[PDB]
Amino acid sequence: DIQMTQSPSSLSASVGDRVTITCRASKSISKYLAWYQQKPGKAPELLIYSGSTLQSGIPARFSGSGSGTEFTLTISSLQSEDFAVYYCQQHNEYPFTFGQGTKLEIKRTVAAPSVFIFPPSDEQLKSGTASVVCLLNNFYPREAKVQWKVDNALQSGNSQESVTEQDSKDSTYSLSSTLTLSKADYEKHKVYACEVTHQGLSSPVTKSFNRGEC
Amino acid sequence: DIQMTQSPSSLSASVGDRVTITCRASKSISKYLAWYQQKPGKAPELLIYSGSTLQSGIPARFSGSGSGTEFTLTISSLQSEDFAVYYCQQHNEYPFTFGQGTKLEIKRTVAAPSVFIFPPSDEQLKSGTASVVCLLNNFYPREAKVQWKVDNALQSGNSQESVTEQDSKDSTYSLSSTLTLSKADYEKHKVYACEVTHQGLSSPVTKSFNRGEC
Amino acid sequence: QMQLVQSGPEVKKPGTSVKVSCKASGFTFTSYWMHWVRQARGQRLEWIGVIHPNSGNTKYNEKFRSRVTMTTDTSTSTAYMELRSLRSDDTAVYYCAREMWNYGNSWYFDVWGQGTTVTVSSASTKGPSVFPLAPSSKSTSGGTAALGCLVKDYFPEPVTVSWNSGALTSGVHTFPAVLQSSGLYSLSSVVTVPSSSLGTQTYICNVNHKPSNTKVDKKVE
Amino acid sequence: QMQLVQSGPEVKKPGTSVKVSCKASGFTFTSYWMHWVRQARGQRLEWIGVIHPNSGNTKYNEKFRSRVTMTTDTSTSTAYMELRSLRSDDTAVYYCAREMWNYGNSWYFDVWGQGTTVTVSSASTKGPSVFPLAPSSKSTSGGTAALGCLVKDYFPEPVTVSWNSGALTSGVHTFPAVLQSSGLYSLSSVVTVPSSSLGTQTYICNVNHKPSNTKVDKKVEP
Amino acid sequence: LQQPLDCDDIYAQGYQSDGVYLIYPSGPSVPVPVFCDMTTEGGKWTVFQKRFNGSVSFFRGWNDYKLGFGRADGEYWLGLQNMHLLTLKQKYELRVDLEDFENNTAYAKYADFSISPNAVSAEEDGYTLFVAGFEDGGAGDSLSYHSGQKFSTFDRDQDLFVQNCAALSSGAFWFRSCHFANLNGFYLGGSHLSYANGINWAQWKGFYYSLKRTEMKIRRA
Amino acid sequence: LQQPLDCDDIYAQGYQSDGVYLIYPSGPSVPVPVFCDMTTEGGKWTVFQKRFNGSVSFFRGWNDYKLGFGRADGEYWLGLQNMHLLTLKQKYELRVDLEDFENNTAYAKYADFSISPNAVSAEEDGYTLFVAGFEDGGAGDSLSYHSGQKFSTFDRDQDLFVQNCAALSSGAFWFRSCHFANLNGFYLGGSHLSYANGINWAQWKGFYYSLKRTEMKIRRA
Amino acid sequence: QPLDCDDIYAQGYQSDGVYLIYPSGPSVPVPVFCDMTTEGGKWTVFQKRFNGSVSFFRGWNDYKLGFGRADGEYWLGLQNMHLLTLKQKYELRVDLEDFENNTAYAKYADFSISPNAVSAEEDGYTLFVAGFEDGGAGDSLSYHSGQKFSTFDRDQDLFVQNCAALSSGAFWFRSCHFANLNGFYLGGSHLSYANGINWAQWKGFYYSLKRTEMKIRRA
Amino acid sequence: QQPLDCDDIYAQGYQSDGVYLIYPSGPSVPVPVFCDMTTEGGKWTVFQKRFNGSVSFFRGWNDYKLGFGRADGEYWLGLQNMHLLTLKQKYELRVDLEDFENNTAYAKYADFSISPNAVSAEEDGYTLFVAGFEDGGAGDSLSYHSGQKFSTFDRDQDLFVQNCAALSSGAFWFRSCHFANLNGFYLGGSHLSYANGINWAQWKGFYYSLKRTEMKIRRA
Ligand SMILES: [Ca+2]
Ligand SMILES: [Ca+2]
Ligand SMILES: [Ca+2]
Ligand SMILES: [Ca+2]
Repeated sequence: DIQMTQSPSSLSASVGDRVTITCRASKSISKYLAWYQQKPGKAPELLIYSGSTLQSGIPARFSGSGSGTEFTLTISSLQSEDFAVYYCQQHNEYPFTFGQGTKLEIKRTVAAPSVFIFPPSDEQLKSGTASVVCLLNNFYPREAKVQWKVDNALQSGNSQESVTEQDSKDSTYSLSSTLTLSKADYEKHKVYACEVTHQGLSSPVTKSFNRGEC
Repeated sequence: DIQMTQSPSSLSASVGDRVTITCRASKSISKYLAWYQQKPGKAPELLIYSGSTLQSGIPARFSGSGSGTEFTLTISSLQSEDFAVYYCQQHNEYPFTFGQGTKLEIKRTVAAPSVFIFPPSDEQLKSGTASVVCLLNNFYPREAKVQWKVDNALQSGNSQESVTEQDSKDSTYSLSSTLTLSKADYEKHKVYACEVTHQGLSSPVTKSFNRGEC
Repeated sequence: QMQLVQSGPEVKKPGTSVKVSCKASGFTFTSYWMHWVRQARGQRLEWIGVIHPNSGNTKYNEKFRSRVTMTTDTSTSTAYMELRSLRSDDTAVYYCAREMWNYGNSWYFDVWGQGTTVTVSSASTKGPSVFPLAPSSKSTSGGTAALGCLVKDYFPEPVTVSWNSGALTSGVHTFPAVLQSSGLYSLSSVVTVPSSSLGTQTYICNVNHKPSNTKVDKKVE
Repeated sequence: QMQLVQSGPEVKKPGTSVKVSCKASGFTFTSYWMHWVRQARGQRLEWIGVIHPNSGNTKYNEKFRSRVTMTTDTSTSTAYMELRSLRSDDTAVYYCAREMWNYGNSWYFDVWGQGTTVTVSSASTKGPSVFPLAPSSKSTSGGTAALGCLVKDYFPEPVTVSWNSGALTSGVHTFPAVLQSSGLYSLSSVVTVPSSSLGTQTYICNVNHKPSNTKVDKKVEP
Repeated sequence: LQQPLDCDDIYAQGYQSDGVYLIYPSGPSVPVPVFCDMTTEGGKWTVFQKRFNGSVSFFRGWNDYKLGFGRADGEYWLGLQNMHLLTLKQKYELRVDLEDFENNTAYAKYADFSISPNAVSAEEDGYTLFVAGFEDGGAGDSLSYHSGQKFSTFDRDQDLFVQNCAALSSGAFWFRSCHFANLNGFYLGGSHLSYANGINWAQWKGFYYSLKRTEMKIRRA
Repeated sequence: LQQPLDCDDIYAQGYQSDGVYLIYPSGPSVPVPVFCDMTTEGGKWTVFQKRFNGSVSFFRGWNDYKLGFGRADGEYWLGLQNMHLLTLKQKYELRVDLEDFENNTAYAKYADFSISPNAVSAEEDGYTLFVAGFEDGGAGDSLSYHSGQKFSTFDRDQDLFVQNCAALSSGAFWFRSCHFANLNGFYLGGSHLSYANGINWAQWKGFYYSLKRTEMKIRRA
Repeated sequence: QPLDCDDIYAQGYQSDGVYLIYPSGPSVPVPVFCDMTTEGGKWTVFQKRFNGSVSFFRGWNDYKLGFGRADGEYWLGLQNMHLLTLKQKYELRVDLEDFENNTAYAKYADFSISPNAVSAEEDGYTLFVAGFEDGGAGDSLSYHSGQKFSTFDRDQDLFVQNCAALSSGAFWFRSCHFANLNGFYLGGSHLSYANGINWAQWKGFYYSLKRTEMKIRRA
Repeated sequence: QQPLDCDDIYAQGYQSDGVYLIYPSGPSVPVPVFCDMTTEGGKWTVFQKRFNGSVSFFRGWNDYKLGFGRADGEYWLGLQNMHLLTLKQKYELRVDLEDFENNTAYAKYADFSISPNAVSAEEDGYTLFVAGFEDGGAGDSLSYHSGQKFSTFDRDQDLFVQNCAALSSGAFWFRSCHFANLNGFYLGGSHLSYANGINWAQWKGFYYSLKRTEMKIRRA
């Protein structure tokens, strides 16, 4: 009942630019909509309400428009404070739905990832579990792909990754992929390598090591 | 809009005397005016309001009159508590202007100033700056003039003076004039002197010294 | 100032009940409507329900009826929300928010609490096992190599990682934790340093896991 | 009793904002209008504006609009005044004052706070340099000579001067401070003593500059 | 010991279920019951007009329309004097909600709404109707034609027409030459071949169609 | 809480912008809007009389002048009954402010002002006017001639003249043999050859000159 | 100001007698007699009869504004009754007595005059009574619930004739009453049909009671 | 806080006899009255004053309901106002009289009420009730009038076939006809017509019109 779908799911723009976010309604919602601005690990703050009216204390560059099924949130010229997640709320009817959320991130120059591979420590291997780590340090855009290869055999369902949020100083991300296998399975094979695919590279990079190389 | 100009700028009288202060309006202000009494380092206290009506608790000797452009404040017989600065406020229109302020000081016997000149200390001259001081101690009336002469050449724009408030015991003022020059400028010349002009003197007194005399 | 102070986090087993408080200050508590909203991590926000302190009338979301019940203590200016039977997917941050009045539709939330992270899981509290991510000459790109710590198998969140007791910050990247299939969390923290300084400079990551009261210092070579 | 308690003094750089509080006691805060007035030293007082706590209505002076904004907290019986963009000439003492009611014109202030001395300047906090003003046989008039201390180059106000840890007060004259062109203050403190007592008695001026936490004691000799 | 004079106060009191409520437009001495639509467009609607059954006849006199008539449960008219008391002390917004016999709904909103605003005596001014900026709903704009007109009945002819337009229209309204909206006409229940005498909204279903339901709602500014 | 019955109360409420305001002279049951001059001579003025546009005709009957007539925005007359309620329970000061068609202003003040003071019923006493000590402004003292005279209209002749001075003067006022001030006369807009039938203040611009603007103000003691 | 008589109990007065309450507002009071004794007290009485002296065959205006003496027989007035029932929820008790030294009564949980009516006049001051607790007498008033108040001035009854005229009184009549507590004071048995102070369920239509009073208390 | 009678004004702290504001209806609207705070301990609320003869008291039923005159000089407080006082408190009556021979007289009545305990004063005709009578200089005329509705040439309530209010040139709670006609025509002394002036029968008979007249009221 009254689903809310925001677009784009993720948007990247620089300071000073004109930016527009859209919230879509499944059913006719009338004039009434509101937008929020949620910083990381903070409570959302209300910006626009009833579609086009802004809260007191909100900068003038924030402005909203739309009616019926389609709505838009626009900012004349961005500022460093503006980068956050924006949410759209239902507002008209009393089931009260919310929008999917839109990531607004800063755009910098394309930079390739510095790739490092870390074998499992001897302490781990004693316990009975082995974890191989693949670090992609300081890289942009956020979109990147890591594929694990053991003896030149692709692996899936046994590797987990995490991506730090955009850095404050240089606005570059970082990715950490952990491949967790058991002691016995780790010892059966020899060569482990994480294959990095990224926009800044022509062909995928491969950082590798050998079991028992030390 | 609606300047307020008080007269006289400074008035001196003794206890028991009849005193009159005048507040002038640039434009017609109607019946409505109010007066204040500010003691030193205190908040102003309200005396008269709407031109002629006094606040509760104010002594009967305070009385106000006038209308239109000119107003007056009079006191039947002064008292020790009455000596302060009195301010006149606009009151009628909503720009709200205030009066220039009138000093009411005690009148004593005319006394001449004891003049002393202090060369620059060796500690100062090490830093690269020299300050010559001229003290006029315990003198009345407040009106006095100090002129700095270096090698019999009048000086201007490089001397600042300060006047202490009227003493409590003997009701005499004191003045300190500071002539600040650099080390090099101080050493080029030889004779330094401050010339005091005061009502109690026939001709101006001159206290002087020579560099390295004392 | 107008502030809403929520309760601290709670960890509950499935089927049990949790009770979240939210205390108001800076405004007359009886005048404004109070809303309850949950934000599942990286997901769409869900509106729980509403309660007015003066009247006590309530209006809940259809799917949460029978499970959630709202009360208010007028003397202490506190608002309560309690979910009776918990479910593994209910893991989310629960907020209390005030509906402003504004000569019309209103029904939008102008002041929020600051989150009560609620975790529901059958896992038991366990301390971490820290493992070094040693640098090597093969993981060296020019004059800078990378090293890190693997804080593996711990429950519940959060864990704090610092390098040389916080003296080293430039180049550090502590990644968000991942929930592995075993029900325990695992993260990694790395930092880039010059490969020349590996011989003289010592690198120690300090892991602190307050839920189990575990302070660990691990050196990397 | 009817009293208005203002906030302590503040020192601000140019272009910054200051927020002055003024708490009321002894009268129902919601009944009376509240005025704000500033007194530049030795100059004409300027009326800032007015605010009523109950309604919140405001009326500002034309020249201060856009810069000053007035607010009131009814729960704490406090009135606030905030000047957004500051200017070197705004250095003055800021008062909050209550308009009495009186079946007619009213618009006159019966009860005031007690001043919030606001200093605005681009200078940074600096300690004083104490220099002796030595007496001489040439500066001796009969049997009484004069000596002093020159407390030069310090920021911000105030500095306290005392002679022999306060044991000497008769004949002392500490002058009002002057703002020199460098943006730093400078004053001088003198005292008249018998020319005969110069040999036996020691004279020390004690300068204390709390803004920078500087205690200095300077001895003076001919 | 504190009284709600309108129904937006009742929203602030802590009550949101639409129903019969007591409000004190005159003063704490005597209340008058009304029905409030706390559901539509955020709620807080005070209803001064309801029609649906057709049972209650709205062809009443000037006195009945001044003092009010009907049941707050079903069809009723709040009373011109009461309406003047509300609009006199607060600024209000208008919404009218309509329904035909074909299961269709429509409405029209007006930003400002007042009865004889700033009139020292409503009787002398004839309880003039004023409506300003119009936001379109399902129906068109009929009331803007009526703004500035005194309220007319077969007792008191205030219209600009030589005839008694209230008499020709079988109702009461702020008539001009004659209405574009006669929401107090005779309940003819569907289409009618006679001219402009039923509950008619000209811009929505013309002058030859009599609505099924009708209600005129009011909310704070 | 108590209701503001005059406009000096409104000054204390916290409103100082001159405009339309509601005051409750009868009681909390029914308000009456009035225009207040919060600007002139410190403000707190309640205005029971306004004229400037010439649109509203003040040649009305005794009933309209008892209950009041007009718009608080533009020209109006508050109504003698309301005027009596104010002067009955508080002591009041009078100011009338006038302007001609030559860009000149004038006024006259009267320290005390009352309608039918110490009268068990204002109707029976004809709403006698009393004004005392007069402070001179631009205009002279015309109202002192009128003190002690009942209010007269072409409906009710109370004047001391054999003829109907209210009828001959094209207005309503506390007439004696006949007025020296007819601030409710016909808006003849400048000079006129007819005798003492326009808005006339005898002592300022004589009987053959009709003012442009006129308002009679009242403030607490 | 006490608007009802249960407030007067809180004011500090417990002796049953004449008291002033302000149902309209502080402007004008109206005196009533209060039965602070019966079933704990706090009863406001809008109806008293015993001497038979005051005639209750009066017009609609007398019954709107009220008529009689708060000491003895009186009728408080339909408008006043509406002001009470409009702003508070009330309980009904009627107390009856015949000429054989017998007492009886009937209680009704809810009682209201023209409830939720924007104007009582237009609604004819309809009578509403809900749940009934039985005392000595039967239930006659439930038959009357939902009926407008009728007089020989104003016929609101559902009968083609003027049932108010035939019954020698005023009441919320239907086809015709089962209770005519304002009928003519015929003082005992009477051969005329249903025209005296009659409670049908207790002593039938041919018996006129001796005493009658209708009491009201807060919720 | 509002004083509804004039014995409250005594408690407010005012004891100088003069015109004062009391709130018998409510705080909404006061009505001014003159109070005789001097005579017999004071606290008197005056609902009737006559002395000049200037004000004519041959008025209608409506003027006597709402009241008429000036609280300073001659006036009549109004039957409705009087009923509001007597309805909410128990009151004592005193009437003070004077002839043209420099003589004074009076009569006091312990209880005094207008239509006491009446749900509507209009319906009951604002009956006068007076109980135990304490004699002053003048006799007891009002005890004859107790229980009688107030009558005017507009509304004849008297027990006489004629209109005794019309024949008497005044208004009073008339029976067959008055023994006290304190609202009669101010004929100023003796008159050859019968029982039409300000007459107190028991003091100066039916052919003598008083000079001054005032009827005072105090709390129980
Ligand atoms: Ca017509
Ligand atoms: Ca005449
Ligand atoms: Ca019938
Ligand atoms: Ca007769």
